[PDB]
Amino acid sequence: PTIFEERHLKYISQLGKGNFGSVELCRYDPLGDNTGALVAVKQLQHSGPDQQRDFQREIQILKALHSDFIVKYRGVSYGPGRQSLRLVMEYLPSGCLRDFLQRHRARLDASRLLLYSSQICKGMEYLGSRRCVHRDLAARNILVESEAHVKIADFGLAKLLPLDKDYYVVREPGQSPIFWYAPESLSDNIFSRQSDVWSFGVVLYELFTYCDKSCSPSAEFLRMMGCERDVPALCRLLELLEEGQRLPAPPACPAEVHELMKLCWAPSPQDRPSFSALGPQLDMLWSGS
Ligand SMILES: C[C@H]1CN(C(=O)CC#N)[C@]12CCN(c1ncnc3[nH]ccc13)C2
Repeated sequence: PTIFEERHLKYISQLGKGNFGSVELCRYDPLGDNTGALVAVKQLQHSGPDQQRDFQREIQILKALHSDFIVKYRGVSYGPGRQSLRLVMEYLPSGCLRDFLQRHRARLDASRLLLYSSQICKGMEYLGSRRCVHRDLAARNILVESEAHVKIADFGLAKLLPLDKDYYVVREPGQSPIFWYAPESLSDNIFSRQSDVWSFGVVLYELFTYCDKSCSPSAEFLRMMGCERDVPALCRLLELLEEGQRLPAPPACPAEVHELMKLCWAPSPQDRPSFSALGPQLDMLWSGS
């Protein structure tokens, strides 16, 4: 089905929350005999008309995307009175990549991490071909379909580029993931496929740190930033990035991967590699392990 009856979506548990949305595990059980399939259902919480209109666009974006590396749209569910719109997606029980890395570091090696990186990259290349900027590319928004298959799986901040420009200025309520954001996103609120490339470099750092919280992007940058009176956190972050400071090479991270990170973190967006150019290099590295 593409329209799911709200009364047949049986709530099981929370799967996650981010920005202004929440995703819940539900069994779509039309017969009520508890035989239906599990689905992931996203909805808004503490949201006004602005966020509701944004959520409708999020649905239309995900509905239009068709990639082995992008979570599958299944349909929508309209609450009573068509007042609480819900987005129904395939449920990937292995969960998000961040949690997966923190649980299974011992049995994951560089080749497997490079495979994930390659698949994320191909997903992002596809998004770019649809003129879609993700704006929230991070390990917490990647799902594990299987041991050797990941998917980009949250689009709460995603935007479609205008037809006349390859960038988009976005100023919206909520806390930004500033430690994944390129300098032009931090300062000018500009987002593009090349600002996503910056975030992808941070994702590479996350994967080869196994999303260890002690050396996460926030922990690392916050140590570099320090704390100065009348110097807001955003300014200190912009300052250290302009000075050339970057997240460090994760221990045991292959030198080639660290080089790619640094290229993704070029100061100016036009100087960063495209996802189309990163892909073949990641495939080569995964073939060399
Ligand atoms: C991808 C991350 C981001 N997030 C949020 O909930 C963020 C918000 N709001 C999840 C946590 C785990 N999630 C899922 N887990 C299993 N299958 C799934 N299918 C569709 C989604 C989904 C979603």
